[PDB]
Amino acid sequence: MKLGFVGAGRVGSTSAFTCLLNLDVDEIALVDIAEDLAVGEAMDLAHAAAGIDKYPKIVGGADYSLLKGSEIIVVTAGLARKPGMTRLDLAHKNAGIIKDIAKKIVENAPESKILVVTNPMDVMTYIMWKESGKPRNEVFGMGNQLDSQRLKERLYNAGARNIRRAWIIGEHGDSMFVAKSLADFDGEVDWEAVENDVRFVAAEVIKRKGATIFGPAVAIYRMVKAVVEDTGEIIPTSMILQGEYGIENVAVGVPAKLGKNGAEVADIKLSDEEIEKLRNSAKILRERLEELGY
Amino acid sequence: MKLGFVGAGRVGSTSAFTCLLNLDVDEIALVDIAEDLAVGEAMDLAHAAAGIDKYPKIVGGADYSLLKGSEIIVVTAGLARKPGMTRLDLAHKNAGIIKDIAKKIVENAPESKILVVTNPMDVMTYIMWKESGKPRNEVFGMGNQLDSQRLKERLYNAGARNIRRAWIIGEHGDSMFVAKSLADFDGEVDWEAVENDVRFVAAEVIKRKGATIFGPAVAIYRMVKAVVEDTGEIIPTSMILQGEYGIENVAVGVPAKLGKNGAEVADIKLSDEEIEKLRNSAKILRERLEELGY
Ligand SMILES: NC(=O)C1=CN([C@@H]2O[C@H](COP(=O)(O)OP(=O)(O)OC[C@H]3O[C@@H](n4cnc5c(N)ncnc54)[C@H](O)[C@@H]3O)[C@@H](O)[C@H]2O)C=CC1
Ligand SMILES: NC(=O)C1=CN([C@@H]2O[C@H](COP(=O)(O)OP(=O)(O)OC[C@H]3O[C@@H](n4cnc5c(N)ncnc54)[C@H](O)[C@@H]3O)[C@@H](O)[C@H]2O)C=CC1
Ligand code: NA
Ligand code: NA
Repeated sequence: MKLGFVGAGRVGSTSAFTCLLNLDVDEIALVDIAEDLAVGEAMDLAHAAAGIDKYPKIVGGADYSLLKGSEIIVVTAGLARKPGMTRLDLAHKNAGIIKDIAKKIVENAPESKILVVTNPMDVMTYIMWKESGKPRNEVFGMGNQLDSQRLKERLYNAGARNIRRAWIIGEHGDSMFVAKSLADFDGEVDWEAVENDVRFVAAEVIKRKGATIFGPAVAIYRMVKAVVEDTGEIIPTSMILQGEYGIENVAVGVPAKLGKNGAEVADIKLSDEEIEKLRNSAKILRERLEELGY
Repeated sequence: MKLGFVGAGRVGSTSAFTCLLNLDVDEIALVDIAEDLAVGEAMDLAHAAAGIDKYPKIVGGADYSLLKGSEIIVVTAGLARKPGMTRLDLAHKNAGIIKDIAKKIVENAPESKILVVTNPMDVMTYIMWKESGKPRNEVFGMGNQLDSQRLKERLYNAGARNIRRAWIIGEHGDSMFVAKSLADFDGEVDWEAVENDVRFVAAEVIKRKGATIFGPAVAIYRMVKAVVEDTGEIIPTSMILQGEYGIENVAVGVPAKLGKNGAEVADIKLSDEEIEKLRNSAKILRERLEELGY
C-alpha cells in the first residue's frame, strides 16, 4: 500500500498524517512545487510515525516520479483564495494546475485512483477525469462526505441521537442539499435550522481558524480507507455522471460505493424533489465548466 | 475524560486532533488569547470528530473557566521565535506567560495534571511547577519522547530492526544525549552518525516545513494516553528532580512512569558516563533558570 499526495499544503499534509495514524501503509509520497516544504512534511510525518511504532517509507519532493506505485493519490494542490480576489479567477488558475497534474499523474502512476480535493472540487474533479485518459471510476472527489460530517454534527447538537445515516449530496457548495429521504435517527429536529447552518459553516470556520483542515483530513481519510481496505462502503462522492438521474457530462455529489476498484454510483432512489435539486446542481456546475472551456 | 489545551496554535490544535483520533474523550477544551482562533479550531475538530462517529463536547475560547474538569492540560501557549531575534528574549517573554498560566490553571482546574510543551520546555516545565502550588508529580514536560521518536527513526534508517527500546534523555536541546546503556535492537549501527543527526533534525525540519508539528503531536498524545489510560508506561519525561542522580532544584529529562497519578521518576540505573551527561544538562538548565530569577 503506497499513498500518493499531490500538494503538501495544510490539507495534503494533515490528510497524509491522518492516514498514517490509522492505516497500515508501507510508503507515503508527497509531491509539491514547494520542494523543501514537501521534504519537511515528509521528515515530520516520519518522526510522527515512529511514535506509534510504524516505520513506512516517507519520501518528499517535487518530481512526480515519487508517485510511481500509488494505489491512490490525494490531489489537494493549487490555491485557496480570498483578499477580495475573484472566484472565477482561481477557477481558471487552478483549472490550469489540475489539467497539468492529470498529465503528470498519468505518465508516472498510470493505474492510480485519483482523489480530487482542490476547490471548486466538483469542477476540478471533472477536469481531472477529462484531462487524464481515465475511466469515470478511477477519478472522483471529496466534498459531500465532509459536508455530511458537518451535518452529522449539527444534528447531534439539535438533539438527534443514534444517527445511523445522514448525508448531504449535490454540489459541494451553495446548491448543496440534505437528502432527507435517507436520514435515519431518533429525535425530532428542525430541518430548517440544520440545512441552513451547514452551508455557511465552511466559512464561519475559515474566518476564525484561517482555513478548514481537520474536517477535510478525516473526510479524505474515510474515502481512502474505503478504497485501500476494499470496505465497499457508501459515501457521498463527487462523480462523473453519464446518465444517472437524467444528468450527464458533469461531476456532482451522489451516493457512491468505494472499494478496491474505486468508486461506482451506488444506485439509491431519491425523493422526487431530491432529483430536481440534484439536476439543478448539475446545471450550475455545467455552467461553471463551460465558463472554462469544458 | 476531559482534555484541556492552553494554546490552540499549530501544536495545541494538532495535539488535540491526534487525541481525538485515538482516545475515548468526552470533552475537549481549547483556551487561547486568540479567541476566534480557539473557536474555529474547536469547530473544525468537531467536524473532524463526526467523521469517526465520535461526538464529544468541544468548546473553544479565551476564558480559563473552560478548563474546569480537565484530567490533564496540554500547555503549548507562548511564542516560537526566529528572525534573528534572541533566544533569551523569548525565554523571558514566555516565562512571563507560563507563570501567568499556572496561576490561571490553579484557580480553575486545581486538580489537573499539567503537560508543559512551550519552549524551552525543560525551563518552562520548572517555572510551571514552581508558580503553581503543585507537587512535582502533577507537572512535567514533553520533549525527550519526541527526541526519542526521532532517534527511533534514524536507527531504522541505519539498518536497526526490532527496536524494542531506544531513548534520548537530558535537556531537550543541545546537551541531550542517547542513553546507549538501554538501547535494545538487532543490527549494528553507527552511534556516531545517529547521535549527531538527531540534535539538528529539529531545525532541519523547521527551515523547510516552517515548524515542527506532527512529531510533537504524537509525542504529546503518547504521554496523554499513558495518563488518561493509566498504562504505567515508561517515557523519557522532563521532571523536577529532588535528589535523583545527584541533581536537584531543576527540571530535566529522565525515564518516568506515567499513569493516572501523573509522572514519577522510574528508577533506572544508567551508565556512569550517563550520569555525568545528565548532571551537565542539569547545570546548563540551572544556569538558564538563574538567568530568569528562578
Ligand atoms: N473539497 C474539500 O472539501 C476541501 C477542499 N479544500 C481545497 O484544497 C486546496 C488546498 O487547501 P490548502 O491545504 O489549505 O492549501 P495550501 O494549504 O494553500 O496547499 C496548497 C499546496 O499546493 C501546492 N501547489 C500549488 N501549485 C502546485 C502545482 N502546480 N503543483 C504541485 N503543487 C502545487 C502549494 O505549494 C501548496 O503547498 C484548496 O483549493 C482548498 O480550498 C480545502 C478544504 C476542503
Ligand atoms: N517541547 C517540544 O518538543 C516542542 C515544543 N514546541 C513549542 O510549543 C510552542 C508552540 O508552538 P506552535 O504550536 O507552533 O505555536 P503557535 O503555532 O505559534 O502557537 C502559539 C499559540 O499560543 C497562543 N498564546 C500566546 N500567548 C498566550 C497567552 N498569554 N495565553 C494563552 N495563549 C497564548 C497564541 O495565540 C498561539 O495561538 C512553541 O514554544 C514551540 O517551540 C514546538 C514543538 C515541539
Ligand atoms: Na468498488
Ligand atoms: Na503513576
